[PDB]
Amino acid sequence: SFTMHGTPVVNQVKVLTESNRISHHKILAIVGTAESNSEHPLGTAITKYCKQELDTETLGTCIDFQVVPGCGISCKVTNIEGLLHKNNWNIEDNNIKNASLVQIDASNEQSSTSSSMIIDAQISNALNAQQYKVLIGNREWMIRNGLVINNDVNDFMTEHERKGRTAVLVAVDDELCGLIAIADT
Ligand SMILES: Nc1ncnc2c1ncn2[C@@H]1O[C@H](COP(=O)(O)OP(=O)(O)OP(=O)(O)O)[C@@H](O)[C@H]1O
Repeated sequence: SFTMHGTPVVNQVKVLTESNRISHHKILAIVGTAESNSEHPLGTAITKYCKQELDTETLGTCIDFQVVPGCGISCKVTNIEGLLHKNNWNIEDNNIKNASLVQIDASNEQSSTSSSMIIDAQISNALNAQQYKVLIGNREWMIRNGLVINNDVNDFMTEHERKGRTAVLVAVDDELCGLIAIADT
């Protein structure tokens, strides 16, 4: 029992990774299938925009998220080979080894070390259980994810904010894929 009355509606989309990685139709598919499995108030407008395009309802498979209030969210979304089912426990930290392993005799010989247990155990899991790193929202995480922002998308962005609407970006596997304009209903 809580509020959800300030409803958002998706109003314009533009692409940035054109010809290089992902196209507009796969962009709206991966955002709409991610928000089909999330619990957010805003990105679910793209869930409908996708569901109404696909004419199917049966969209969204497993997600491994990291969420923030106001600043957007990040996750790993599968469907392409999700038939393995992943181990996801604390995995953004879950370390193979907090020590040397490329050439120990040249770099800090503390120990004997493990060389197969836990090492590769998460990488070979993901490389068979094929998956996709995606994030969406705000503007500061769009900076912090190692990306570059251009003066034309910024002139397009602040303009929707000047018009008093909701103005956000979408990133994928350390690339910028595109941007979204949204309004209130
Ligand atoms: N699924 C989501 N994906 C990305 N960003 C999201 C998501 N849900 C919310 N946001 C972020 O929320 C920000 C807007 O915050 P705002 O305070 O307007 O929302 P709200 O908290 O729902 O509003 P209200 O003040 O009515 O509670 C956007 O810039 C957007 O990035």
